[PDB]
Amino acid sequence: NPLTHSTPKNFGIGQAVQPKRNLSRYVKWPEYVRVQRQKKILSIRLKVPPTIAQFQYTLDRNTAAETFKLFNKYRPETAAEKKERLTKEAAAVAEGKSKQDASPKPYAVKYGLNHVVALIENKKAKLVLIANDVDPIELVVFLPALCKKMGVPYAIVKGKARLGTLVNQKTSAVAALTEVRAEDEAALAKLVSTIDANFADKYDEVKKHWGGGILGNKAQAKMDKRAKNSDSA
Amino acid sequence: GRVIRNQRKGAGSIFTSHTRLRQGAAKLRTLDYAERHGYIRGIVKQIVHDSGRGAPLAKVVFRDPYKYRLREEIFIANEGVHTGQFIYAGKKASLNVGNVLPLGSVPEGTIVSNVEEKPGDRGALARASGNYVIIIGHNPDENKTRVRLPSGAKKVISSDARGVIGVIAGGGRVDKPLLKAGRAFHKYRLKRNSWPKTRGVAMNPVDHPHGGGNHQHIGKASTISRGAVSGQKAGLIAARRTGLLRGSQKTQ
Amino acid sequence: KALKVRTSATFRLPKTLKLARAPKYASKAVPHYNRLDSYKVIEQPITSETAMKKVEDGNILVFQVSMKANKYQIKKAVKELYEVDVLKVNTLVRPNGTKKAYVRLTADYDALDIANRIGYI
Amino acid sequence: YATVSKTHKTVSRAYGGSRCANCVKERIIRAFLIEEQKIVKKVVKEQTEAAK
RNA sequence: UUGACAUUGUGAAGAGACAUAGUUUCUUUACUUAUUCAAUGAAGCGGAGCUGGAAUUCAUUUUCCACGUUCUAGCAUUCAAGGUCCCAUUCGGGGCUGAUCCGGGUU
RNA sequence: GCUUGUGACGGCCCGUGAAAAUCCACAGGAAGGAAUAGUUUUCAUGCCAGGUCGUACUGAUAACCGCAGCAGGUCUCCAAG
RNA sequence: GAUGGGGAAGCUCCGUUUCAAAGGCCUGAUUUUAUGCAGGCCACCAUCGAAAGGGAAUCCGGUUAAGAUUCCGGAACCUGG
Ligand SMILES: [Mg+2]
Ligand SMILES: [Mg+2]
Ligand SMILES: [Mg+2]
Ligand SMILES: [Mg+2]
Ligand SMILES: [Mg+2]
Ligand SMILES: [Mg+2]
Ligand SMILES: [Mg+2]
Ligand SMILES: [Mg+2]
Ligand SMILES: [Mg+2]
Ligand SMILES: [Mg+2]
Ligand SMILES: [Mg+2]
Ligand SMILES: [Mg+2]
Ligand SMILES: [Mg+2]
Ligand SMILES: [Mg+2]
Ligand SMILES: [Mg+2]
Ligand SMILES: [Mg+2]
Ligand SMILES: [Mg+2]
Ligand SMILES: [Mg+2]
Ligand SMILES: [Mg+2]
Ligand SMILES: [Mg+2]
Ligand SMILES: [Mg+2]
Ligand SMILES: [Mg+2]
Ligand SMILES: [Mg+2]
Ligand SMILES: [Mg+2]
Ligand SMILES: [Mg+2]
Ligand SMILES: [Mg+2]
Ligand SMILES: [Mg+2]
Ligand SMILES: [Mg+2]
Ligand SMILES: [Mg+2]
Ligand SMILES: [Mg+2]
Ligand SMILES: [Mg+2]
Ligand SMILES: [Mg+2]
Ligand SMILES: [Mg+2]
Repeated sequence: NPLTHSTPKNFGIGQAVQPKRNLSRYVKWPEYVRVQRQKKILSIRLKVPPTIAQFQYTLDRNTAAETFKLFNKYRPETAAEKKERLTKEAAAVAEGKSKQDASPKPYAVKYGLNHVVALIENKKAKLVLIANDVDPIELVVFLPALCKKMGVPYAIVKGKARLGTLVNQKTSAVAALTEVRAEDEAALAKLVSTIDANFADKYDEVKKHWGGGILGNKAQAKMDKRAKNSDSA
Repeated sequence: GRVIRNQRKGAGSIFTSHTRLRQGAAKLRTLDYAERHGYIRGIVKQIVHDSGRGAPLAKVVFRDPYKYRLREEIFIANEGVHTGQFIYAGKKASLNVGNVLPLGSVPEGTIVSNVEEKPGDRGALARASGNYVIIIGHNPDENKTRVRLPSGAKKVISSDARGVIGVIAGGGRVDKPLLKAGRAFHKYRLKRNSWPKTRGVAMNPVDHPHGGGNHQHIGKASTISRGAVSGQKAGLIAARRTGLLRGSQKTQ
Repeated sequence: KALKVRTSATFRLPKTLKLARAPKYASKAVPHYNRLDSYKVIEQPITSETAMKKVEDGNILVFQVSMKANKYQIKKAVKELYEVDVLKVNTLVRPNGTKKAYVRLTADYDALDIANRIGYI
Repeated sequence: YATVSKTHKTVSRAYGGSRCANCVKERIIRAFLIEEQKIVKKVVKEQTEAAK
């Protein structure tokens, strides 16, 4: 009120300088930004062949969380942990005269691509996890097919980084179980089943299903409006 | 023999343009938000000579919609526009001399200038003193608009291609005999190094297809094929008829 | 949550931490000594007759002086090497490629004394 | 002009050493009237909106 | 310059063979991501919605246009005044709204 | 009067006869400011400093180019009766 | 004529703001302290290229065998602090 005054302001073309708005939709990104964006786009416009696109079908957040939960109980030794174990066996074994078996049979997650592969091949794994990233996708594309043939129940999972966490590397590519303490075989059968029902069983049908072929949405609206109107008046 | 003249022009050395004095490049406003949703006002602050150009330019200044400042444009002055006049640019603008409108928004028979070939190219068609184009058609679906260019040719372009109402100023310039050699001289002095012109037929063979002989003569058909090759094409290139044009011209 | 909000459409190179050099061995082990001290600045008296006249009549010392040296360095070096105050300093380059300094002393000093106290005449 | 007192670089009217006075008589009247007729323009069409 | 092959992909109608099931090949005409051209200190795109209103209602909306500037050679800038909420009231200062939503395809 | 400078004009052009550094001004009003005393250096006066390189002479029937102290060539200012 | 670049077997050729994440000023925040962060800007994108173009400011008198708008005398003016 006082000697204060309502002025409004008219931004209606022809007058008043435009205000500051969010041009974020318009900013001229650095090329590296523009490329990786359009890579994802271009990747989706093309019709991607079935043996890719069987990926993208990531495990669901609930089951996975339940699966990381288990796998976490099986992390590989830590630097300390192993150092500690050594001095335990290195001292004790050599004197107590045990057969290099004053160490308990370790149960941990198997990893590394080449490791896990011969494992699957030798029917020793019981649950392979495969990341959905993995940029030369080839390191990994033969795995569902493989795991299928070896009757080894597997799951494609969000997170090469996250497979990396549970194994102490930045990344991982694959994480696998072969062994397990009896206190856990229970929830692993359970786990294996959800997974088996989402992947291994569905593998044959997924194999027939090409992917991609998706329009951008300026084009989508174009034919959602052209195809609404044309046929049904 | 030697490289003939019309192939030397290409490396542009002495043949580049005499640009030092020109006002700048004539162009329409950039096809921004204003000009393509509504209109936008300006003032012709000055209309002025451009060296080596027939037609005068019109300096026209506009507010920046996005910043507090003046932004000046260089227009080719249509006949009749005057300093201090308001110029209107936009789809929703009104049809008077000076204003700039998209060929879609102006009826058949509108007479416009400096028109774009594709929307936004900031002005391509009819800019020489006197010239203009006339809208002769519209095709509401796929918005084309048909025009006749100064050459007589008819083209079709986007309805959004902008033009400016009226005709370019300074017309008639070429009705005036140049009278003497120097008046050409000074003309070309402010254009390019294209003048005067030795006839090839006055040259020697090293110089030209036409050179040599004990009398001056062209020695073979002076109509040369399109498939000719550089160093060959002097004469009447790809000429499809030849000789005194008797009878009314003018496209059907 | 959601995205940033850039009001401008130009993206610019981020302002990134510029660390200053903290070496691990040194440039040259021993710094260079003063490449142009008063003894290397001011080379000899110039004692042509027509220069002595500037001393006698002009309260002016003429020295041949280092090429690498300017009016500043000449002035200071004369001050320091000779216990004198300097009014102004004029220089030129001789035609054998040597710098000559017309050094004017202030009214308190007497270049002539000062001339045959450094020992020429 | 940087070696000279500021009174050598203006007259004391508005737009002093910049615009020619007769020219500021001008922009004053224009400013006034146009701002007036602006109030005139809005009440003509404020009515039109309620009279149609 | 003209043809073939490679860059080369996606629909649709039509021709063409195992001899009238659809793997395959060309004629047409669609698609956009390759490729190509233009523009801009990648500024207002595409989709929905508000209000108005032409419209004629065959149950009620089935739609279509709009949806801040044109007597005048002025003036238009300080995240905007206003409105409203916070800091613990200092001067300063911050959100929201003013300026509708949704998609990040610069057009 | 002569030479040069300059003004206000007038002729001409399909010719209408550079740029940038730099300087000032104005529109704006962020903000900063007095009565026990504040603002003010575009008013005056006052203090210190201003580096580096060139700087002689010839410039022509002998100091430059023409094999040379060559009747040739080689840009320009001042201009008495 | 460098530069992100694009050609070229390559000596190098093209491009000069060009399909580039191109850079720097004003003061504030420090009263561990010297200068990090806090705003707001401005997006101009090298550089060389005129001793006749543009351009801050000096004059008269005297003086040398040979320098002088440069020394001496007197009287100024400009830029920066
Ligand atoms: Mg453990
Ligand atoms: Mg050119
Ligand atoms: Mg010529
Ligand atoms: Mg001819
Ligand atoms: Mg001729
Ligand atoms: Mg001849
Ligand atoms: Mg020939
Ligand atoms: Mg021939
Ligand atoms: Mg002949
Ligand atoms: Mg003849
Ligand atoms: Mg004495
Ligand atoms: Mg000197
Ligand atoms: Mg005055
Ligand atoms: Mg004021
Ligand atoms: Mg754009
Ligand atoms: Mg003269
Ligand atoms: Mg004139
Ligand atoms: Mg001024
Ligand atoms: Mg403030
Ligand atoms: Mg002063
Ligand atoms: Mg310095
Ligand atoms: Mg001399
Ligand atoms: Mg002589
Ligand atoms: Mg001679
Ligand atoms: Mg180059
Ligand atoms: Mg230079
Ligand atoms: Mg100069
Ligand atoms: Mg000069
Ligand atoms: Mg004298
Ligand atoms: Mg002497
Ligand atoms: Mg002399
Ligand atoms: Mg003096
Ligand atoms: Mg001063």
